[PDB]
Amino acid sequence: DKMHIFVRTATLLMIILEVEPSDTIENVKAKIQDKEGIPPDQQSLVFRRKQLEDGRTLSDYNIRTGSILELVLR
Amino acid sequence: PLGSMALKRIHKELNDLARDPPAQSRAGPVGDDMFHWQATIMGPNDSPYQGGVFFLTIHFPTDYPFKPPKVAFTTRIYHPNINSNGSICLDILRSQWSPALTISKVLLSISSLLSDPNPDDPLVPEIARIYKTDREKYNRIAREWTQKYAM
Repeated sequence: DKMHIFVRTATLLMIILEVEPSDTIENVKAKIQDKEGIPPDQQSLVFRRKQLEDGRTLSDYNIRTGSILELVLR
Repeated sequence: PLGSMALKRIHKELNDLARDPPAQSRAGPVGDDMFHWQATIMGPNDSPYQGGVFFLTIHFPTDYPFKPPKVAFTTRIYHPNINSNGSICLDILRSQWSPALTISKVLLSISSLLSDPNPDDPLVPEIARIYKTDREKYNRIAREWTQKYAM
């Protein structure tokens, strides 16, 4: 029984990530780097129109399993 | 964490739909929850719904694909097996569901239901009776509702 979130982009297929509520946005950015090659300092993550800041965690943003994030380059 | 297998499967179907789009339908999440999809289908040709745009909602359970998704019309439609709340009476969504079934096959089945209703297993008996006894009256109303609500 594990947690999955999703990352929507303009150009790529839906990305699936395996995460835990204690994971931070940098961790999520790091996992995005492994699957897509995009460097973390270039990524902006958005959940429900709210900017996701690297220091926080997913439980901070109330991101549950099955949530879909938005990714745009910065 | 409860729905790992469901989410992996839902994601696979989503990307499978993108790689090989259906001819007559589209489906995917429109919000920020992968468990909740929106779908659109064309009313089949040689049916009174021809040319209509019908929007549907798909709600996957956390034990998908062992349990079927909950599928309903948002567009109003005149049909013996679909009620005024958009609920659908379709076997593969109740007890003929199999985990080998996909949203792709469900959309095909819903399209088949619009072409050929099942009036002997109705959700709206009065509509089924018209379908059975006055086909042209049912065709007229279904066409008029397609213009009113799905165009």
